[PDB]
Formats: sequence, structure tokens, C-alpha cells
Amino acid sequence: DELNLLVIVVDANPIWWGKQALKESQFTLSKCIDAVMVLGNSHLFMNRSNKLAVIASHIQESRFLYDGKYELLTSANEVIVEEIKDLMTKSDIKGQHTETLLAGSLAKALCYIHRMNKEVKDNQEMKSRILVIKAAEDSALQYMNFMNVIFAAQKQNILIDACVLDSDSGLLQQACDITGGLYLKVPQMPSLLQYLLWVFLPDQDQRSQLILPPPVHVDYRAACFCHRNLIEIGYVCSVCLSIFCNFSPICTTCETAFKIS
Amino acid sequence: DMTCHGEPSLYNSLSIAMQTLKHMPGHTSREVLIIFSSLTTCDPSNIYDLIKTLKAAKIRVSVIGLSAEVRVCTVLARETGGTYHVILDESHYKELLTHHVSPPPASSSSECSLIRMGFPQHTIASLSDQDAKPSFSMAHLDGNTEPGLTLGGYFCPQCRAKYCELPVECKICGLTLVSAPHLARSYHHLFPLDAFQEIPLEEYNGER
Amino acid sequence: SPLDIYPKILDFHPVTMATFTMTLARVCLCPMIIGRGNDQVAISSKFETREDIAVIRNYGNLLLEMSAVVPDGIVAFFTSYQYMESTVASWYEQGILENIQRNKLLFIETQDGAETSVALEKYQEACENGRGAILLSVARGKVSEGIDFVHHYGRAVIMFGVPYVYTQSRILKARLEYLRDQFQIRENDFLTFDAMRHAAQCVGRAIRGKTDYGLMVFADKRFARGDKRGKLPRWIQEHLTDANLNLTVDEGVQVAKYFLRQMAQPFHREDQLGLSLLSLEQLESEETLKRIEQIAQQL
Amino acid sequence: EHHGQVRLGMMRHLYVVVDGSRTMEDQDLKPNRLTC
Amino acid sequence: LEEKNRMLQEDPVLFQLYKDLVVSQVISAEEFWANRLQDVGISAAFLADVRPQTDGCNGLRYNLTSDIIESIFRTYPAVKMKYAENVPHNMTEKEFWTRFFQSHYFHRDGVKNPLLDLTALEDKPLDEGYKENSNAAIIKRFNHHSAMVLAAGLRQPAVKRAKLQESIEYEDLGKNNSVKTIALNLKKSDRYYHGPTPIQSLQYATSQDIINSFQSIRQEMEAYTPKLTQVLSSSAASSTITALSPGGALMQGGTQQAINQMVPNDIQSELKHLYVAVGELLRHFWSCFPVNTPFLEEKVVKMKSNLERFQVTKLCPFQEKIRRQYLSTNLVSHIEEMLQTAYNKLHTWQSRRLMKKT
Ligand SMILES: [Zn+2]
Ligand SMILES: [Zn+2]
Repeated sequence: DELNLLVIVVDANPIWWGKQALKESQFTLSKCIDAVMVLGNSHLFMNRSNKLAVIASHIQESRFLYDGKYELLTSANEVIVEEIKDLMTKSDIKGQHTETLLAGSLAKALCYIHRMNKEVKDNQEMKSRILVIKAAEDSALQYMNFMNVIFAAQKQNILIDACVLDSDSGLLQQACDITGGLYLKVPQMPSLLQYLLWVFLPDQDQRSQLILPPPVHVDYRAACFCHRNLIEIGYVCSVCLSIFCNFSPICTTCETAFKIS
Repeated sequence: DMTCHGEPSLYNSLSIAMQTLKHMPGHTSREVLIIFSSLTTCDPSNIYDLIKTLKAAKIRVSVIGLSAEVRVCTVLARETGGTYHVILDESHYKELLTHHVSPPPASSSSECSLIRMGFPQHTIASLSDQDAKPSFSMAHLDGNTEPGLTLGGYFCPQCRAKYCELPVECKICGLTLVSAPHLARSYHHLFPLDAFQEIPLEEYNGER
Repeated sequence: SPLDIYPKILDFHPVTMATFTMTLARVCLCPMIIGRGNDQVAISSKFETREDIAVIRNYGNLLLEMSAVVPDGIVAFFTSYQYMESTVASWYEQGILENIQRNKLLFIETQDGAETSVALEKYQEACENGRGAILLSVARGKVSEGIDFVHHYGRAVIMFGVPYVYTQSRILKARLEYLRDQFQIRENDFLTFDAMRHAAQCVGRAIRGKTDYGLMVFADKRFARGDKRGKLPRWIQEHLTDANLNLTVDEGVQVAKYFLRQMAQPFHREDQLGLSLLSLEQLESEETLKRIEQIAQQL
Repeated sequence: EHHGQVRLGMMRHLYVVVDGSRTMEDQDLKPNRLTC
Repeated sequence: LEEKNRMLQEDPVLFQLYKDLVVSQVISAEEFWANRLQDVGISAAFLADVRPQTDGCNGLRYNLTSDIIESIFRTYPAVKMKYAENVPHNMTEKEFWTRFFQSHYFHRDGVKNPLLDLTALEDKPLDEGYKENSNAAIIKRFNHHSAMVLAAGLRQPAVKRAKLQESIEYEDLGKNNSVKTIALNLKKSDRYYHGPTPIQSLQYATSQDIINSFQSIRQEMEAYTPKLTQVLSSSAASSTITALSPGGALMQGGTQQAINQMVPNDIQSELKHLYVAVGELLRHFWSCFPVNTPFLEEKVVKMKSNLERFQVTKLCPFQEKIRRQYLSTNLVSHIEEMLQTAYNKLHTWQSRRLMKKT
């Protein structure tokens, strides 16, 4: 009855992969796609009850991606390749939006997980986890919405695993710390698949007996809106929760004067 | 596994709650929820004087009964600004509890003060460092078992008090030690999502 | 209830004899008849059966369950002072009255005006102080004459049988004979009419508006008689569901619980708009005017 | 039931008082009032 | 003194703390206790429920309890008079209770004008020209007991007009304002979108060369074929294993030391005691802070003096006790940090006070 779902979100920002391609490094987007497909095939291999969900995170939208080889594996790989080529071939940069819709892809993944769980019969319990690979830079404006995702997963007790390739994201670190998922940056991009298999492939119960690298240290500093500097102790607004370094009689954000006689 | 015996005493319970909340800061809301099973209460003194005192103390009182409506409970809920509800079943009980989970609307007389809070990090001391000096956590210290003697954790930025759990207000200096996700956890209250337009499928001439 | 006896009683011909039925968007009255006790005893208030111990014990059980269930406001109208006193004494001897006192405070009226006034004051104070107060009076007593019950006071009104006047007064018998010899009115019919009028007076004062809801209990099998039941006010008789006809103590308790829970839920006056309450615009609707014309009935 | 964009209980000190009377053993909610 | 001694005995740790604070002259008992410093309603069932416990072995267990007697006195002041007029001279208490059981006393088996003045409800009060005793007695005494209970619960034309207004007014045809809410509308909602996250160096890419790179990668992956051998290599596999191997870079640190055996449990308990003492002292210090009244300055100075005395008289002996064993744990470092933080806070506030005055 153990139904393991491993939703994989792929950072499919064309700009970062173009930068990497111009660098002519050993690792490209094709290798990333191949590693993701192999990991998903292995996940489906480990048990019949296991399910695979692959969604590509792109700036324009979040795409639901899904001869001597397994029939279902071959069909799934064909579908994934078809969808990714259809998206990237028609991926026309129209606008200055560079940050990928990371939050939207996570929200769509959570909706898909909820729909699967509703479709899952009471006879079986569907353990769910999400693995996200980070390649491009992190986004700022999504932060709040990103937070809305995190607790939501913690609402349904879903692990969130982060695989940073190039650009670190403290948001991902905090999400992994909160939801209990694993955060780790790949030192050598060509070795990505083994990092996926050795660490992110086993389930948490399997991870329980397994010995794994300790989680990275996570900080929780704050930005003082008037200057957005690091702050240890700050003045918290009781109206709109805006934080200030110095005492103020009127809050800039809530526009409500602090009635301190 | 308690012993259900006797009758409820609204006066004593409300007096104890008020005494506990008598010294609370003005900005923090003072809300009381009461579950009333029996329709009879024994009052060692007048009850309406306590109602006046609570109203002067700006302490909100909400009542969710089980049998039927009680005039005294209705007056208490109405005068103090709270809400009085009646349980129809377990589903309605859950609905009422969920409705009481959300923060109540703020009263006009409620103050808006600029409260000062600190945000310490999870300072973990490693024995590879010569400054890995463990100290029993204040929260764990007041415990029957052995308090958590961890090398590191959360240290108060104001008085260097050590706590192994968050979010916990500091016992010594009174500082409210929180974390950034905790503040952002309630932002959906600030920005509620409006209900979507329900349209029949036949009348929805768009995507399927 | 009878629109033709008054032209006969008052010996005149009124120009218009119109009854205005009550239209309620929300049901505020729950009339129930309990002619069977816990032991399936045929509940009656005939003076031959008024001295029955089983009837007294079933009444005590009904009152105890109602006090344990229904809210503070409880009023009980008997048929005579002596019968009420004997029933109270029997309840004390049985000990059932002690449990009722444990649940709710009890107040019993006497023939003294000052004592009855103090009893009413204490009853109202207890009802407004959150402690259950039960009042015991007679259908011919002063309480049924000029005392009005608010929503929180008229929570439960229980009539112990059809209040037939003690016939030993030959003045009543002589009046019945005169009416029969001058208006073709049977004495039994007039007695039934008078008893039902007194019962309705005892019960009809428990509602003061749409938001005022109360419970009506009639603890007698004789109320099931079509002649007796048909002598009830139209606004009350219409709401008397036949499913509640001749229930038991436990069935009555369950129905009371259901009605209390249904009517204790919060309600908005806006719901009454267009259905039971009319605004300036709603009254101007010609369909509403036709409905209003259809509401009244002239006999 | 969302109300208007109004100020709410940012900091709350909630006290829950629960009856422990005889009637808590009633079966209004299964199994009894206390357990539910 | 006796009550204080009993309360201290009820909390021996506090009693030990009180001793270590007072006998060591760290704080005075006055300053010690300076910061250190149930009625039941009347139930109507106190008679029927309470019965003489007739245990089978002819045992008349009265179970005489003070609350029962107090409830009887409150409900029946006559019983209080009988008790005060008989015991301890005329009769014993138990004999009085037995007499009460045997007596018939136990075995007994208007401010508002409109709707109360039943005598005045009629405007035509002319003359009379136009087991009954047991039942009456039972009714009268029951009504008396109910009135007594109601009274113990507590322990003019204007009124008539107010009562009439309350009785006549209909909630339906009145007002339904219920708008006791304050709307809130912040100025800049973008503060939350990038909240306490500090400013990040989110660099933008170059000129149209960024579009050239995008087109290059778009064409590169437009004609893509999956690969298997290129996915991984043994050398890459060996490197990944080495990173994941014990003692590797990913395996941060490793085994640690048993702190529990490094410090005796007696030293740990004394550390707990010192932690609680210093914590309460600094809690009182911060409670006094901020100094908004001149009286608070002296109180905080006394607090600092008490902290210094406690440190010298306990931690220094505790420091020596730890040092004799040569414990490697810097448990004293935490206490020193807290003490120096408080001392620096007070010194800085004194500096601010001096600057404001000058
Ligand atoms: Zn603000
Ligand atoms: Zn602190």
C-alpha cells in the first residue's frame, strides 16, 4: 500500500543554460534531462506502487512533462522528451522576465499531489516527496508566495528536496529545514546522477537506516525595510508586522501611527 | 481520563483568567474561549460585576455551548464583543473551532504599539571548535527529566539566554524570540484569497 | 378558536368575522402532545384519574427530563390548586421532585398574592441569572391572567391536561342549562371550549415576535380528540404536526432537543425580507398584496 | 467567511475553559462530550 | 515568618536558593521577598445529595466537611444561630447533627412593578360580595429555601419605564449596526514580496548577447538525443563515492565526545541552580529596565550589587571546584557572558543618562 510519489521540478531557465553552453562546460541541459529521466525510471523501478511526476519550470509557464527497454519507461521517456522539446523549441523570450516561475511550479506540483491523493483509494497511503534542482539564480519577489508553498507542504507533511547546481538559494535551504527535505549542492555537475541516486533517490524510511551527510547550517536573519540590512533585534509593527531598526511613531507600510502616549 | 463531576463555575474561571491576563500588554489581544456543557452555573458572587470588570479590561469572551442557548452566556458574548454559538453535531463543532482558529477582527480601542523582537539564529557549537560550551536550555531546565545539555542552539540576543525550542518568548528579558518564517506564516491573513467565480461547465465557453 | 360562539355568547351579529393566520419564515413554536408516559400509561387529567399515582409519577418524570434538557424558562399549568398541591406532595414523597430541584430551581405559587409575587420575582431573577427556574401555577390562577413571558422566559410551557372547571359549582351548571335552553349549546361542548380557551391563554403568552421561540407541551391523551384539538387557535393548531400527536416522554424530549438546536442557531432578519417581513418596496408588490389578501379568512 | 480588509489579532492570548460537570458524560456527541 | 518558612520548605530548591542568597549576604530577605510576592457558589443540591453515610457495619459516617457546613449556614442562617447557641456547652456538634436528622427540619417529607404586583394588577378590588396543611408547609419551606439560595448567590418611575422599554422593544425592528471593526490598507505591499530576506546581488545578464545565448541553447537542445554512457563515468563515480565516503567533505565533521561523563552530575545540578538564580536575578533586572522612573535606577543598582555578590560568593567557589577537576567544559563561560552582558547594559544606560543630563 506504500505509494511513493517523487515529483521532480526542473529549473528550465533558457538563459542560465545558454550561459553554461557558451562556457562549453562538460555539463549541459541534455545531461540534466537524461539524469532526471534515469532517476524517474529508477524510482518507478523500485516498486510497482511508486508513481512519477515530472514538471518543468520555465519562465513562460510550468509544463507538466508527465527496443531493449521497458515499455512503460520507454513511453514515459518519449513523452517527456516530446514535451520538453515542444516547450523549448517554442520558448520565445518575449519580455525581460528572467527569474523562473519557481513558486508556480511548486504550487502546480502540490495541486497535482493533492489530486493524486484524492484519486488514491483509502486502501493505500500515498507518501509524497518533491525533488527540485536549482540551476539559475533565485528569485526575490516570489519569496512571500514561496513561503505560502512551504507551510502548505508542511500542512500535508511532504518532503522538499533541493539540488543546487550553480546558484545557492537560502530560500531552498529554509524550505528543506522546515519540511525536513534534503538540501545539497552538487560539486561536479557531470556526477549529478549519482548524487540523485545515492542521496535523493532513497525514501525517508530508507534514509532513516541510511547514513547521509549532515544538513547544512541555515541562518534566519532579517532585512530592515528602511534599509534591508541584517538585523538582530528590531522593532516589529503590531499592525502590518513591518520590522524597523529604529523607533518610529508612524509605520511606513501600514501607514498607522504607533499610538504610544 | 479526568473525572466529570460537579457543576461549572463561570465566575471562578473568568476571575482566574482575568487575573492571569490582568497584566498583559495592551497591544496583545486578550481573548477567552469557553465550552459550556451544563446549563447551570454556581456563582460565589455577582457575575455581572465580573462582566463589567472584563469589559473594562478589554478581554474578549467567546462561548460555544452544547445543549441550547443560555441568556447569561448570550449577554456575556454580546457585551464583551465575542460570539455565542450552539453545537449541532461534531461537524458543526469542528466548523466552530475552525472559525475560532482565525484571528478575530481587531477592536477600535486596541492599541498599535511598535513592539521590539529579536531573531536569533540556530547557533550550533561544534566540538571541533574550542568554544563548544554546552548549557542547559531554560525551557528544558524547568523539567523533571535531565534538561537538554546541547553544545549549541538558540541564544538570546538580549541576555544570552539559551533556548532549544522556538518560537519562545525569552523568560529573562521578556524578548519575543521568533523566526522569519513565523512572521510570514500569517501573511495569508493579511492577504486573503477571494472566492472564485463558480460557472457551469456548459455556460463556461473556454478551456476544458 | 370558535368564531360563531361569540356572536351567540354576546348575542349579536358582528359585521366582519376574519381570522388572520400566522405566517412564519422560521418556526418559533413546537406544540407537542404526550398522552403516553414512560410506562405507556394513558395520560389523562380526568378527576377520576387525577388521583392516580401512575399519572403523577409520569408527570414527575416528564418534568424531570424537561428540566434536565430544556433551558431555564419552565412554566407548568395544572388544572386545580388542590390537584397541584397533591401532585407536588407525591413528588416530594417519591423523591422525583428532589432531582428536579437539583437540576433547576423550583418556585411554587400559593393563594397569597405577596408570596406569588415573590415567587415570580425570584423566577425571573433566576432565569436572567443563568440558573434554571421552574414555575408551577394553575390555568385559572393570576399567572395565566396578566403575566407575559419573554423569549428567555417562555422557553417551555407545559399544560397538565385540559383544564375543565370543577363542575360542582351549580352556578356553572345553571349557566350551562340556560345556554342550552337559549342557544342550543351543549354543556359538554361549552366546557370543552372554555378549557381550550384557558389552555390557549396559558400557552399563547410565550411568544413576543418572530425571534421569540418557545416550546409548547400538552401532557394529556384527551388533547388528541378532534373536538378538543379542533378547539385550538388557528396559528397554533396549524403548526401542530400530526407526527407529534400522542408522543411519549422520551420522544417529546428528543423533539424538544431538535427544536431547540434548530432555533438556537443565529438568524438574520434579511432572510425574513420578502417571506415573513415586508419592506417599503416589498409591500408595494401586487403579488405580495394578493398573498396578503389570501392570508386572512372571513367566516 | 472573509470580512473586509480589517485589522486582526496579530498577537493573541487565548484561554480555553472547558466544563467538567456531570453533564460532560452525556452522549450528545459520540462517545461522550468529554472525549470528542 | 512561620508561613514563609513553610512555603520555603514546600520548595527546598528555593529554600536552598533563599539560603544561598540571604546567608551569603547576597540579597536581604526584604529584597528577596520584594519580587516573590477560591470561593464556591451555593448549590441547591447540598441537602438531597448529602446523606448520612450508612455503612453496613452500623457505621454512621457523617463525613463532616467544612464546606458542607458553610453551605448550610449560608443557605440556612437559622442553623448558624442554633450552632452558635448550643456548642460547645449546651450540646455536642455530632449530637446536634443527629437531632437535625431526626427532627422534621431535615425529614420535611416586588421591585419590578408591571409583572410582579399581582395585588395591584386589578383595578376593581371590591369585597367578597360581587394533607392540605402539609402541602402548604412543604411549598412554603421549599420557596423559602429557593429564595435563600438565590439571595446567597449574590453573597421609582425610572425603573418602571426602563422595564417597560426592555419588555416592549423588538429586536427585529431596531438597529443592527454591528460594525465594530477597523479596516486596514497598507501603503506599499511590495515590502512582503521581498521581506526579511536581505538585498541579494541579483545581477542582470548582458545586452542582446543574452538573447544570442538563448537562441544558441534553444537550437542546441532543439535537436537533442538522449544519451546513456555520457550520463556518468567510473571516475566521476569514484569522486562521488569519495565525497560521500566517511570523513569526506559532504560528511562534515564526524564522531563527538560524551559531554555527560566530562562533568559530574553534582556539578551539573549546581550549574542548574546557578542558572536559575542568575536567570531570576536578570529577569528582575530586565523587568526594572528600561528605567523610566528615578526609583528604577536604585533598584537596578541594587540588582547589579546582588549579581556581583552572588557571582563572587558562588561562581568563584564553583569556578575553583570545576578547576580542581580541570574540567574542559566552559560552562562558566555562559554565565560570564550573561553577567557581562547585563553589566555592560547597565553601564551603557548609565552613560546614556549622563549624556542626557549634560
Ligand atoms: Zn505597520
Ligand atoms: Zn533574553
